Amino acid sequence: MQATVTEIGKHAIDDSEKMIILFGETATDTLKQHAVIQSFPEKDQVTLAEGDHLKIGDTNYTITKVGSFANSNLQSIAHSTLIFADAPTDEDDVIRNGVYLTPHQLPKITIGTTIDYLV
Amino acid sequence: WKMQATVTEIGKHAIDDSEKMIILFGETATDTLKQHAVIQSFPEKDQVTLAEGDHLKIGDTNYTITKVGSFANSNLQSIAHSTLIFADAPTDEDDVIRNGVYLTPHQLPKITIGTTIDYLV
Repeated sequence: MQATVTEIGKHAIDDSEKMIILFGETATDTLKQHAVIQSFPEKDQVTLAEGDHLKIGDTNYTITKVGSFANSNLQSIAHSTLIFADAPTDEDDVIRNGVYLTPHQLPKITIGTTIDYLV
Repeated sequence: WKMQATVTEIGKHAIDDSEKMIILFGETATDTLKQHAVIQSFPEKDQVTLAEGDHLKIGDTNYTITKVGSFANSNLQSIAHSTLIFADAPTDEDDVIRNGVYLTPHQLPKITIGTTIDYLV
C-alpha cells in the first residue's frame, strides 16, 4: 500500500534529528508543524515487521525494529515515528510507535512525495 | 457509561488560558509532541464514542459537549488524541476542527498530574 504526503510542518524535517513524525490530516494543527502529513488510504491493511521495507520518495529503507504500538497507530490513524538510526539496546528506550530504519540517510520529501509500505 | 482516564504528564506548552484549547494525547506520544499536550492514560479509549449532550468531567469541573468533530472519536479510540475546545463551535462546518470536542462552560479546567477525565457517554 502506498501513502501520499500532503503537508510538511516547518519543524518536521531536520537531519540532526534523525527522526520524522508521520500524522494524518486530522491531527491538531500545533502537532502537524512537527510532522510530515500523509494520506494513506489502505492504512488498515498494513502490518509492519522487521525486514520489511519503506520506500519514501526515491530512497528504499529497511525496517530493523518496530515498537509495540507502530502497527496499531499506523493502521488506525496513520500516525507513526520514523527513526533513521539503530534501535536502542535497552528495550525500555524503544519508541512505542517507532519504525526504525536503515540506511540512515534522511529522505527527500516534498508535497506529493509517496511512501510505499512494502510489507 | 463513565470511562476514566488519568493525566500522566503536562507539556510546558500544553495549557494557556489565552487560547481556550487543550490538546490531549495518549502514551504513544514522543517528546516533540508532549510539549504541546496533556498526556492521558485512557485504558478504555477503544470504547469511547462521544456525542453532543455527553459530558466530560475534568478534575473539579463538569463540561457538556456541544459539538464533536467527525474524527474526534477515531482519534480518541486510536491514540487518545483530541482537541478540547472551550469555545462555541464555528457556524461553518468546514471550519469545525475534525478531532475537536467543543465544551461549555468555556472556563479552562484545573489540570495536574493525577487529574482524572471522566468521559460520560
